Amino acid sequence: SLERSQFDRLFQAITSLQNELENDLNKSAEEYMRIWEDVFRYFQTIRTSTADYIAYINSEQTDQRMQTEAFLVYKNQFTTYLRDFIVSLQKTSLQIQHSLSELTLERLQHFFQKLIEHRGAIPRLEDVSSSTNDWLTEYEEYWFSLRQWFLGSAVQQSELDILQWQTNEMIRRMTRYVQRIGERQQHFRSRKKDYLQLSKWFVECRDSEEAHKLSAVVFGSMTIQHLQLEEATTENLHVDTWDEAPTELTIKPRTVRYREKTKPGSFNSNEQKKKEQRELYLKEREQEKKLIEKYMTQGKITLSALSTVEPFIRKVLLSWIGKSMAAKNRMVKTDYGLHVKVMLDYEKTITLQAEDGNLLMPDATFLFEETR
Amino acid sequence: QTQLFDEKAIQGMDILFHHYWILRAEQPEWYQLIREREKVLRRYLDEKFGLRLIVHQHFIKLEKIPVEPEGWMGIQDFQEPMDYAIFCCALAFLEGKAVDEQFLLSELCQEIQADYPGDFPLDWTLYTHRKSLIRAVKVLMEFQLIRTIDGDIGRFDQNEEQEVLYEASTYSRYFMRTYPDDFSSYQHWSELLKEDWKLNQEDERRKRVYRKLFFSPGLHRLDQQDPDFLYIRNYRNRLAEDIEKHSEYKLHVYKNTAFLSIAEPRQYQQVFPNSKASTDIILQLSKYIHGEPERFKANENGEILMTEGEFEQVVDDLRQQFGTGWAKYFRDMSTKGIRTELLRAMKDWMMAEVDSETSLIRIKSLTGVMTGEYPSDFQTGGTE
Amino acid sequence: LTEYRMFEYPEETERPEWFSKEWGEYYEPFMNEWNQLQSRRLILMEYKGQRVSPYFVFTSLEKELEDQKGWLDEQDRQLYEDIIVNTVGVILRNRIKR
Repeated sequence: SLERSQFDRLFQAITSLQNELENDLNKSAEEYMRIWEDVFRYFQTIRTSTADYIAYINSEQTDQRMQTEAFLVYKNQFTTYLRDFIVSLQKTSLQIQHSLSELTLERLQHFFQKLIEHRGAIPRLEDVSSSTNDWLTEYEEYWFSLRQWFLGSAVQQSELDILQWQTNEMIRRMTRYVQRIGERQQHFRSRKKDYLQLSKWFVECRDSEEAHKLSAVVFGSMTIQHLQLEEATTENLHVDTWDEAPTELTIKPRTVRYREKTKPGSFNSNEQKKKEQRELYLKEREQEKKLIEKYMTQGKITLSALSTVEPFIRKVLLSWIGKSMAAKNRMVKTDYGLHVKVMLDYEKTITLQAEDGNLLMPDATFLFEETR
Repeated sequence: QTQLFDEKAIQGMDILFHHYWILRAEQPEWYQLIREREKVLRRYLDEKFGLRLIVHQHFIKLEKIPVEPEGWMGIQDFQEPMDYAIFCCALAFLEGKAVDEQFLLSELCQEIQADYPGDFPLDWTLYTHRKSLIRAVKVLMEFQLIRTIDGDIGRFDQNEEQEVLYEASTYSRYFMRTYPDDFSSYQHWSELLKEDWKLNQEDERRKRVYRKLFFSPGLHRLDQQDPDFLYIRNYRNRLAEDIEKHSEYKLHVYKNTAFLSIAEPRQYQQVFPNSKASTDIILQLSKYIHGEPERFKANENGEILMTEGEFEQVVDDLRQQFGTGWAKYFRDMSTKGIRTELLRAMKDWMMAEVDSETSLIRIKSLTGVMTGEYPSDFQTGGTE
Repeated sequence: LTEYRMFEYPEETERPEWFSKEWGEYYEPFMNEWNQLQSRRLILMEYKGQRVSPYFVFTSLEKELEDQKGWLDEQDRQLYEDIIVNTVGVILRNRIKR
């Protein structure tokens, strides 16, 4: 039977340690040694408690004890463990974790040195050849062990967290086993006569097809099947499938003579395609750029001046006019690298002529900036 | 705040159909997905199909009772009736074992031998009987009805002295559905169907049509006045709209057949065409039938009638033309063996029937939906 | 109780053959009375494979309910719920803080 004050004692010890560390080493060495002694006596107590309790939880004794009433005994012992031990852990772990977050090695090494002073004060007759630095390292490793136990580390889950998670897993396991006891006790309304009747039926089957039919009727179809098709091609209710246009598939011949693959396949590395596409696309871009350049007059285009225009240029100009009004600065951008500014005068009956149609619109002017 | 049939519900419906049941302990994602929409799924299945969806703590199961049982439906790992008999006897044995109780393979073999109801005793000294038992145990283990404490059953094939320690899992209780009366009062499986449809007198026709569509690869017109097909003809448009709304499938209708196609089949589904070589010859036969409409003029019911000799001649013609590209399995086998294998395959897909009396072959209109050929470059390669 | 699949069936005793040795009017009413009263009712219930009388099932359920009700006292239910809820609360605290 554990003591519900375990973590209370450890918390009081750490509380006194905090109190003194706030006073910043302005007190005797004996006080520090006593504080450390209380802290780590209680911490080792708790460490033994958690080792034993986790052994109890994991116990294969429990694992075999599920199959009996003894599990009830295990359930009572486990609930006592939770009620005395883990409840205190939950009530006190948060404050402990906070305090340990505050107290790193930095907040402690002077207190370590005064602990070392008191250690030297003790007339230890033991094999004390370990240097004072060895005592410092022992205390530092002890405190780092405590910090890891509660706060854990960026690379490992703390001891507290692992303990708590294992406890939750065990709680689920035990409750589920009680559920299972209920299930074991209730349902027993055996069907044996049905199964033997069924075996009698099956043996009477002449061949596999009949037996499968019977299985489908009795147990129910184990699955379903369907045809794969990419589209609802037909719509005609009145035509038999034979007279309709079938769906054509490419059967892969099952000889390596043509093709058969299991290991990773090859690709074509079609650089020539890409070269052709790039060259064609850039040639189109350059030719459109020239068609725009063809009408450039002293660095700008004024529609009224244009006599007859390519339809493509008309569409580009309309696109620019539309886009320009969207931007408040009336600036426009183009894929040719030309910034374009559009100014509009709207009192005019001016015709922009091309091979198709004569478009009457308000006059505009297009400046192109120096992209340099 | 109300539920709606959405992507999650469609996915759950497909998962329900394409598996016998979903286990929480092994399929937690699927179990969770199905349960969330379980209200909508129950509503839809009840209204349209009439199937009972069983949702339980440990599993979810859709009691897929077929309209007319078909060969492909049954447990496929089994190959003889004796396998089914041993499977049922093994279940009967598991009813005698408490949950998580452990029993040795020898006890199971002994109990199966004792109960086995045939006139001819079950004997373990044989090879075939032991193989049948191993297949039965493998199917049992597939449904997690029994767990394996380490051992090896495969050795039972060649070592009757083999031993194994098995554990009866909880699912054994729920495997088989419930039956209307004291089930023993029934005398033939056909009587079960007359019961399962005695509960669905309300709109029996709609549930009938939906079950036939979703379950079977196809739905064949019985005669000129088949009521199911008349129903489908009367409501083609709304049927198609509803099925598209509620699932991946898309309906097709012809003069002599109706079926659901699927455009993007997921991993767990079974579909035609597939990898098995016998399908290739099925597609080639379909094309060959398309190519001689006057010789293979389909009768009014959409069937094409051929005798075993005529079918074997057709298969010989196919082996001559496309045989160079067939799988080596068929290339090395005589005509009659190919006929038997191809006819089994076409039976599985309800493509054709073997007439019980005259041994006449009926190729159903469903075969003509798809046709296949080798790439022209290989065919010219076959000429070389 | 339908899961137990009850069913009743009257148990009857064969008319004693000596009833044939006609006795007269004064005794006929008693023979008729015996014919009427000899019939009695039984009830049988399938319970875990055995077919047992309601007394046995009542005793079995008494024992089970007495045992089963002891499995999970409410205080332990609350304790388990609290102990799990506490770790969930710590997770929520950490996520809010982050």
